[PDB]
Amino acid sequence: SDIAFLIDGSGSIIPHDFRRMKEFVSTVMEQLKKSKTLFSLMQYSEEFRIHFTFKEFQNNPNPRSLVKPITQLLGRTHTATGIRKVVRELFNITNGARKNAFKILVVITDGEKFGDPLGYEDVIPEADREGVIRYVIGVGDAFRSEKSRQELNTIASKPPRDHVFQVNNFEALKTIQNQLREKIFAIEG
Amino acid sequence: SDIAFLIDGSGSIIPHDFRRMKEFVSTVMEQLKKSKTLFSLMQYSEEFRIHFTFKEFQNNPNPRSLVKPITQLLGRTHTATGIRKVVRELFNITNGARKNAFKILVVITDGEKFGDPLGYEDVIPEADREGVIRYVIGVGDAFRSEKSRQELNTIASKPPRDHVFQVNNFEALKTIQNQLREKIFAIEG
Repeated sequence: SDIAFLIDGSGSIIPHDFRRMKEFVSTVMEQLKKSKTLFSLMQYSEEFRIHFTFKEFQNNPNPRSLVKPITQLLGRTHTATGIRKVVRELFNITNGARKNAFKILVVITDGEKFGDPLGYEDVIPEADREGVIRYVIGVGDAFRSEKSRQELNTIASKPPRDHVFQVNNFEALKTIQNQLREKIFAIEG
Repeated sequence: SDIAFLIDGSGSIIPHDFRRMKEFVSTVMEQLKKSKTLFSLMQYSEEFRIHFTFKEFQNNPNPRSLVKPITQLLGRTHTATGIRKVVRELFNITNGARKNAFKILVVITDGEKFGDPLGYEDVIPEADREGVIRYVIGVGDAFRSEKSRQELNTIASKPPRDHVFQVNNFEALKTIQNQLREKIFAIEG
């Protein structure tokens, strides 16, 4: 499986919480490790950081060492342009993406889209055609309404039930850690 | 007619050349002002400006007035975003835009679209939908290739040779007033 992450780095995430998010990531890529997996990382705000590629991952397969030096971007929440990039750059053959492989994307964000030139309507479709599986994690009191959560469903594969996870704070991501790990295995064996 | 102008305030355009452009815009409005005709102007860069809407123009239908106060923006070139913005906003109902009227857009540019999230694919489609006619003026050296010309052939309506004007510099826009003007009359009487 070609597995890629998209981490929210906007300015509303505090330095200690930005730090817990990074540990979650490192821990999970370990649990999901298998002799044929590849991981990829990208954080977004208004800027867009490609930390490691699938082909670079297989150059230094160290979840933890690779995740360690990552510093926060601090901008605004442009989630669609991010999704755009995951799809057009990371699942690109030149960046080591494998042809007969699965494509799973885990999206973690502590907020609603804002001041993004693109709409989810401009990106999802490209996402489905390329056959990408999206899981969504909505952290904080942002996705607190029968409304903002309505963003999570829009981002995520269907049925919405199985692809969305929302947790009250960054320190609680540990709770959904286990149930995620598994959904991701039923796609292969 | 719902006639609207998309002008390029790229800091690639020297003030006077930007003055001439501004000058050019006023004359065509005056030369084309029928009775039931309405006008709107926006200046686009990395930033975008709603200089005035149809709704306004009919309660001060004076080209020399409105055009006069415009201030250049200098950022980079986001054409596509600009396009999407015309169709989505200028051409909206609360903006003077009348439903039973012809929609006509005149774009003026200095170079190729640089650092823009959206593509023409992102926006061309939705432009045909509500049926906006597009006529593009391209200025100078920037568009003297077989590849730049392409970008011009793209923002136009079909056929492209009757929707495209590839002028040589700001002075030289005075050369196409008749044409641009006569093309826009023929489709109303």
